[PDB]
Amino acid sequence: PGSILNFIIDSSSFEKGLGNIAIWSKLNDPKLTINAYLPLFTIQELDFQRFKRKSVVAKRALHFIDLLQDSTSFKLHLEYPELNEAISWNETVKLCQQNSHTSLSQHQISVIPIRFKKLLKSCYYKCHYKDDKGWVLVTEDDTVRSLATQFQIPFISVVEADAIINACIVVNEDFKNDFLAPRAKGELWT
Repeated sequence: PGSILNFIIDSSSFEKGLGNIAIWSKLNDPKLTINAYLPLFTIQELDFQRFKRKSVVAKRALHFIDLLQDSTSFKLHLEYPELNEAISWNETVKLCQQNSHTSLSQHQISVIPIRFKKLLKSCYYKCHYKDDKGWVLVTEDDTVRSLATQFQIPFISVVEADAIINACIVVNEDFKNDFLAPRAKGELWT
């Protein structure tokens, strides 16, 4: 029948799960397609981690993303930087207010850091804004996970995305150490 996974990949998923993503990028399955969407947030936050926090994994992640060419299954898509600017914040905020029974105040919305607002707009754009359906944010950051729940953005972790991909090929409701790509490390139920 042919399965198709639509993932929005966070900055922290690259930092903690670069090894997992590099393994997905080489998948050659005709009955599996992974569309990896990298919002402006992902590149900007990896750049911040690299230059401001001096992260060696953020640099490795940026070099990998820069070289990465599409596979039979793995399709990379980087969000055009100006596209994020055209997404409405007022429309993005409706997801938090309207259908969310547990909501945030008008002030709690305004204090959300600029970078997370950009990530939320990309998530609203792919998940709620109206083949290219079932967009799920792949994240390893808890402050991102709380905001995704508030704004009704479906999300999964790298180990969860791994077991989903693994099934498609599940239900969940020291020089040598530094050389290997970081691998994500919870437990899934079947």
